[PDB]
Amino acid sequence: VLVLSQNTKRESGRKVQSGNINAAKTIADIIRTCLGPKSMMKMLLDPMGGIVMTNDGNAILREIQVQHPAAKSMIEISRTQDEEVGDGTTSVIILAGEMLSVAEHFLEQQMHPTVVISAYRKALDDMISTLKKISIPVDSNRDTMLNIINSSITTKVISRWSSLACNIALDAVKTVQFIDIKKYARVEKIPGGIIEDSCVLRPKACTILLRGASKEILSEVERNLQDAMQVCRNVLLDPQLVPGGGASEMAVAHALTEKSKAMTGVEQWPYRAVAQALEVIPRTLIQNCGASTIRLLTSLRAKHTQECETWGVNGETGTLVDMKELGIWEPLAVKLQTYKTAVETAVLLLRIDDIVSGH
Amino acid sequence: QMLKEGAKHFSGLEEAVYRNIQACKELAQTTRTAYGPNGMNKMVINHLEKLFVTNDAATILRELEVQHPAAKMIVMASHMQEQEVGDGTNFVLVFAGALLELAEELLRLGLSVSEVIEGYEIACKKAHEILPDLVCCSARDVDEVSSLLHTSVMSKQYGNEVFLAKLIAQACVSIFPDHFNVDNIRVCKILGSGVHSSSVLHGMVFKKETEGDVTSVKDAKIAVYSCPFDGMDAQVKAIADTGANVVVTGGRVADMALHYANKYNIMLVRLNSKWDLRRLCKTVGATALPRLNPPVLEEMGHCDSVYLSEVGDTQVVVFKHEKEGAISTIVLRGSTDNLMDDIERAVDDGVNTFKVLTRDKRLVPGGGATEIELAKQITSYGETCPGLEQYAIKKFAEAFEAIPRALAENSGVKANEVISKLYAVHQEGNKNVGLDIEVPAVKDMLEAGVLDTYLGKYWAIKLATNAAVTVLRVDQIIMAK
Amino acid sequence: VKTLNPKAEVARAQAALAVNISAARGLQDVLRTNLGPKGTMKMLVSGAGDIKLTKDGNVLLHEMQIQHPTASLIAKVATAQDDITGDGTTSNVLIIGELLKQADLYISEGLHPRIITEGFEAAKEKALQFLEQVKVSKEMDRETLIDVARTSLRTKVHAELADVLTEAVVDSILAIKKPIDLFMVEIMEMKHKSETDTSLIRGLVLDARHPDMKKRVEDAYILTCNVSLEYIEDRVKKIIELKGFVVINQKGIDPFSLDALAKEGIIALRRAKRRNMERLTLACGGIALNSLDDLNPDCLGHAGLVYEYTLGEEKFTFIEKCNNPRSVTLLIKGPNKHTLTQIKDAIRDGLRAVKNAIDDGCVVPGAGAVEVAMAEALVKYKPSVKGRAQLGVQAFADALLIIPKVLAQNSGFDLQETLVKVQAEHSESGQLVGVDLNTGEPMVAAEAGIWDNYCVKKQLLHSCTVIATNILLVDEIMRAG
Amino acid sequence: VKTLNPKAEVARAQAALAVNISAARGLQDVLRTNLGPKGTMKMLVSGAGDIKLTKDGNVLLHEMQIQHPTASLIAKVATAQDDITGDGTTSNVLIIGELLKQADLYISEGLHPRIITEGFEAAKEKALQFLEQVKVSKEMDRETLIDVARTSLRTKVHAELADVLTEAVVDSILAIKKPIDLFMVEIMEMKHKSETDTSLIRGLVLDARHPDMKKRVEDAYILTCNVSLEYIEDRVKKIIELKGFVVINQKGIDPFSLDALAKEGIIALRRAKRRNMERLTLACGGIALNSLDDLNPDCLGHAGLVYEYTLGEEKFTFIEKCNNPRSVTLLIKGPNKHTLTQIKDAIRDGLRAVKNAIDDGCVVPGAGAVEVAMAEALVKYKPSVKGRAQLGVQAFADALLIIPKVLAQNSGFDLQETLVKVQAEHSESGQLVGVDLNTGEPMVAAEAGIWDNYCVKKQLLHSCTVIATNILLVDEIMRAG
Repeated sequence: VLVLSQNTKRESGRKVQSGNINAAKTIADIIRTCLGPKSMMKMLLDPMGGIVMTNDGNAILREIQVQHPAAKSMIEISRTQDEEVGDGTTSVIILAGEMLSVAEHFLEQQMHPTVVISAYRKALDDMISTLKKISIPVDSNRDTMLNIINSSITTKVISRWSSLACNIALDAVKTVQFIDIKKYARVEKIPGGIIEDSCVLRPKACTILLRGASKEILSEVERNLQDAMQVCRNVLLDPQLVPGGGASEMAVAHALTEKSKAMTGVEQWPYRAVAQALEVIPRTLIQNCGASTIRLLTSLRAKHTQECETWGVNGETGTLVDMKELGIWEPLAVKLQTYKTAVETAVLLLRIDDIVSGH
Repeated sequence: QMLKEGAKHFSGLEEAVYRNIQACKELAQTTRTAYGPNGMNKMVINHLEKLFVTNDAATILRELEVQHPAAKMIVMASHMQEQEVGDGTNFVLVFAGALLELAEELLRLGLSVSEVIEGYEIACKKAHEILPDLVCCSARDVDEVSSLLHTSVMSKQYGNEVFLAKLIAQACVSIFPDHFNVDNIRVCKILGSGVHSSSVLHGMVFKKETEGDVTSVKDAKIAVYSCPFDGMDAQVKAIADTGANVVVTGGRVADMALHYANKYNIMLVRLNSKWDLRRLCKTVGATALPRLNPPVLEEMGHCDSVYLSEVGDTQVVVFKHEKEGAISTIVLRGSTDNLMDDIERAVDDGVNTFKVLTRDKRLVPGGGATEIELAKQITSYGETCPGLEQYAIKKFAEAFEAIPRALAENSGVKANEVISKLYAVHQEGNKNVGLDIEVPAVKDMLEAGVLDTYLGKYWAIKLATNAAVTVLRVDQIIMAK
Repeated sequence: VKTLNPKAEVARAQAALAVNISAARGLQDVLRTNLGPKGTMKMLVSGAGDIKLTKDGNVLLHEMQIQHPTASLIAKVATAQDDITGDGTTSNVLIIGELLKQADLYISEGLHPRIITEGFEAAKEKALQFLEQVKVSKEMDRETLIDVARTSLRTKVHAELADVLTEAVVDSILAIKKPIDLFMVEIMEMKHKSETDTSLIRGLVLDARHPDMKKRVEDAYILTCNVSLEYIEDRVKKIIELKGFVVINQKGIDPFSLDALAKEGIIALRRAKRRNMERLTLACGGIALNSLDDLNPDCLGHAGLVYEYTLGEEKFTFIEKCNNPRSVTLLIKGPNKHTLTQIKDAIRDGLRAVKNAIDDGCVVPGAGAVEVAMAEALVKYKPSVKGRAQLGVQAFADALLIIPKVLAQNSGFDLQETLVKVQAEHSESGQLVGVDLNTGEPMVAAEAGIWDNYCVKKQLLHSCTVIATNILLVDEIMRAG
Repeated sequence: VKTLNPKAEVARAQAALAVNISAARGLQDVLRTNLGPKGTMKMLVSGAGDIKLTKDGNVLLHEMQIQHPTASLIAKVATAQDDITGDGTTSNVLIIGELLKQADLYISEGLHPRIITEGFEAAKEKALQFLEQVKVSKEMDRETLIDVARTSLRTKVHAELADVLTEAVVDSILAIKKPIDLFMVEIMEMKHKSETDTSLIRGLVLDARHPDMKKRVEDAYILTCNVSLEYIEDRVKKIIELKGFVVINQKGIDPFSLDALAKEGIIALRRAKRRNMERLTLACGGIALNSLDDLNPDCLGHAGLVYEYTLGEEKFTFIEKCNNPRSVTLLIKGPNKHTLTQIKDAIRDGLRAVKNAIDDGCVVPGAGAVEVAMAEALVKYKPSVKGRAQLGVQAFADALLIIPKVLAQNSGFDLQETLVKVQAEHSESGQLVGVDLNTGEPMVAAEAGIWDNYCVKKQLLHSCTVIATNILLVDEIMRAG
């Protein structure tokens, strides 16, 4: 009979949603822990005795040899997200995985994909309007830009001299800003000394001259600086910023859920499913703190719906606090793309009901 | 060594929860099919190779071989519910499972079992407060009587005669309901002709044994006996002096005691069950005369009609037309034993339902209507009650969504679609809005007629709840083999 | 070597200690699931399919077929904790278990068992002496008694109606104290109705055989009779002449004798349990003569009001208003029989709780409030003893902290986290700091009413240390002959 | 659904954590028996007749081909303790190992990994700061240097003649200090004779070419050069014109040039090691140009006595007596060449400590004195921070107590017993109380002369806690086969 070449696996219908969804969900729960300042860096040991210690989800997915195509598309999700800005690489992955985890459930209730996906794509459009309907518009302006660039240098090996790197990124971006071009900032890294002996070299395109005691440290100062420049590239395209600590996710969630009862129908559930999915961010967040995720979630949505959106998860205090007051802000672009790249992936991923391979 | 001896199956925490919940689900779903006019009966055959074709969940569980601890708790819920009002026997089952299902999901997430119970227990008291407010009080009144009896006759094999079984039970429970008692109703399953031949006899029917005796006695002076008529002349002669033209012996009667009772023109009946004797003493006013020497004329009950009818081709004495007949007899008729079994099973239920009226007029629009309302209310209630309990309360209500879910289930209607629609139309059409299986679409149960007893629902929630809660606490139990 | 007989297990070296520790630890964790107000009762089913569902630890460890020689010992500990004191039976099992845990930690480190024993023992004495400094002095105060009896009823089934039962307990205990005696409070449980009808009679409650015997005798003179009244009228003549209006017989009464007794207006009952006869002679002051001819007008107990009222369709004989108001009866009205089973155990403990409360004006803040205290005390007592002994004390203190931990455990809250709060608040407020699960935070146990009897805590450390340590010595059992 | 490659063992929950901690604790067990002045060396036999017998932790962890993905990290930690400092390498290993084990205790109890992470981090702040409050300020005196230098040599093979070596060190470091620099001590090992022949030569020591050239020069003007002297006379004429009596060539010399230089009475050697060429330019202060016509009196070294003694049938050219030997040579004569390797490594560390000693007149009471202190300081520091951290800090304090315990372990005295005595006396005398194994009782380190450098200790806790915690966060790794 051999309808198709011998040994060519072909998952069909339900046999596809299962192997595809889970595989992606599972890979999303792997780097999940590597979220937040409490990240649990895994020590990836390739099949040769290698020792890869890292927190970044991308770098991890590029070390773990995957065979199932579904999990491979994920490594591609972190490849696109990590190239744009850098951080949040795990965010887009965790979300894409959850969406499939909450979707499969509906599949159990026998909710045909057509309906689901339809709600997913539409819900995606809701988050975008939401993100903009609550973003905090902050000023160019050297002062502001500094803060933005600083928060993009406070987690890497360059955080050591972030202040210096900031003034360097701020200048490199504010000068090559006509929409700013990320190809007019030449980075001349030179091994030797401390990252403190750096100085921007001026011009329709400067020549930043970095310095690095080592070879690995110098390339790191180049990447982080480039990312510090990226956020600055966003304040030129997306001068909007929303409170982090999960504050955002919670808002969009509480909003989407409310919209669910307004839309009703069969798609009334998916809407909530997507909203509840956004809750994973603040959930897993507080989890990295060893605090009660559930309990927190309760009090979270509590003071959140009562007193504006200025409240978020305070990992250092293991409790809910006014992010705005603490001075915790995240570029709307950062969040903007996240929800997008996520939903999108999950969507078309759910359209995959078969994969012709070889074994 | 071994923590516990041998042959002791144990389960702790979640490990136990999963098993208990699972076993209850399959058991709750098994009978779930026996709900509504789409009730799919089952055939259980015990050791004695006996076939039981019943739609009543209780009858099913009390005939199924259950050895699972938690699972046995479900047999109790259906047992009590069947002893309370009868109707809703399956209601408790399914619901009980759904609860455990929603609860288990809460634990796997990290929620404390304690809170679970509290949330569920608190919502159990809230619902018992919502039902009495939403309920639709109805008017006794033969017009309203037939309405409730007409909604309790459907969903069974005798639905073809829901009009006859309605009037038959409407007449009986309306001749001696002082404070009505379901024990003053004697149903007889006589084979022959369709159920459209069922009659209502004002009294108690049985089977005589003598021919030459008076087959149809007028104002009879019944004398209930229990002592055998074996040796026989002085015994039967002492019965003719009192004026007893109708002898209802409890045990056997001697052939010489029959010939004498056959000569005195006294209709004698031997082999009378102990219950038939008691029912004959509270219907005609006869006294349970032990020996055959103490009977007199003041121990004889009066029965205006005691004839021998051969309906269906089987002789039967009909002691009807008495002074204060407190016990009537429902003469059922069936073409097959199968149909006769189902019919009777449902007749009793209606007898209990009517007994609920005499002690509770209130009634609710069944068919899932009330369930959805409670779900709606309870859910909102949860949002009004802060704390982790808000989750447990809302989850409890989500369980009520399993009732209408099963309704559209035994009909082949996508629950996901019918449910969402039901709620929407229910949040606008109020309580009355329900689900009409005969025509897959939302419909006013109050108008459709489908009305259940308030008290019927009440107990259900409580019994099922408390029960489920118990099975969840005992999360560690080995044995003692 | 052949000092043993074929098939003789032998524990050797650390192996014994290991198996023993884990053993006692395992069973200790299994019973730890039913501790606290959020505890969970267990359903033990022996061979005959029996189903023992209780919350008390002792009973459980008495039904579970334990194969662990160590656990078996842990069963003897819970026993000596239920026979001497009663409540908290669980608390003990956990202490000894957790205690061994701390020790082993040390043993595996290199510390010799002996030195460890001295460490714990050194802390024990001090501990018991600390309970003598932290005991709350009150009195036969009715208020505190109500609090204790109430707190005792809690953490159980009747926790729904603690207020009512508690009150009855205080009264019954106040009328039986001479030196309190629980054998003066007859606990009679009856089904039908709710458990909110429970009343407190001041006499006897038997559960007129003949329909002609008075249903209410005023100054009813009881003529206790043990012998049977069968093979008759001459025996009835001897009673009427002895002026016996209420003859409570222990054996059956001949049907003909009841007619002669009722004809005289004599109220005679038959088949009375021997235990009820002795309670009728110690309350009404009557003499129980064997033969019917040994009775006399001087062996008749004086009763004030002997009425037969229905306690749920069942007519009970109330013989209250006895000449001696020191014999009270605690009637228990409740739903099912199984429910009354547990409840009856609650009162048994409630009476014992109040009993010791009056016999001993001690009332320490339970809910671990004492545990944490003693713990911190020893922690500051270990530096004064130093040596490996310092460790022992410390470990004993760390083992005492298991109670509060388990509390935060069965509640769902974070064990460790809560422990820090309670400890930090205990060293700031005093000995009145406890773990209130209902509030999810440490509160003043002496302010919520949560109090425990000194005897408990005191006896606890005693039974624990002794046995526990002994289990560290027995490093080999060997089953031979 | 093969989301992972075949044979890809994966560890997620507690598994990874537990498995990781164990692997680190195990290695810590293999390097724990070589700590303290009584520790025992180890012989690493790399399957190939190779026998590496040393005591240094690093070296050992560098020869053992470990497979533990975790131990490798441990081997990395010890590496960061030998580079940033020197000795103590072992100590650091035992700290990280034992510490992780302390955490596992907390984790298995419910404590969140990251939460415990901050604990050690917050306790580290205190631990380091305390070192600042215990650092005894010493001087660059000779005594303090001889006492510390000796202690360094001890715990090793040369412990037999530590006194002598210590002398050679104090002189080599005192002569190179003007801002010290260990890279000024030319460690040159030579077999033959006993280890009691090791001397400190204030100059280079090579291993006259032509038999016609002078062999013993009084005050030779070192005219070091690189380029070869072969194609010759014009090259020899320029040397005598520059007043170069002892020409040290890096390359060989032409046969016709060795007779010309031997004629002028010039002492020239050929084929000298490059390292020696640099050690002669910094010691005798001479310049070693390239060509020959370039050399001049400006590049002449001022040696005091360059003779040739064959100490061991091997002609050696000793160019001693340098004006200002900024390049001192510490000659080392040992019985076996293997003994030299160890002695050399011992000095390299011994010298290091001295450098630190003179680079800062600071030092801490060794022998566990510091640990017992920090531990006590942290214990009183835990009640302040409070919260789940309190445990973290306390655990960190207990983990610090591993040093003293192990010491008694490698000595032969009771672990716990000694710990008590040391702790008691410590909480009395002060930071001066340590564990003196050489006496088998708690003594004053500062008194016995036992002191440890500041840098050493400080670096120990840092590299430990830091790396240690990271491993704890790694809950997964994902592999393949």
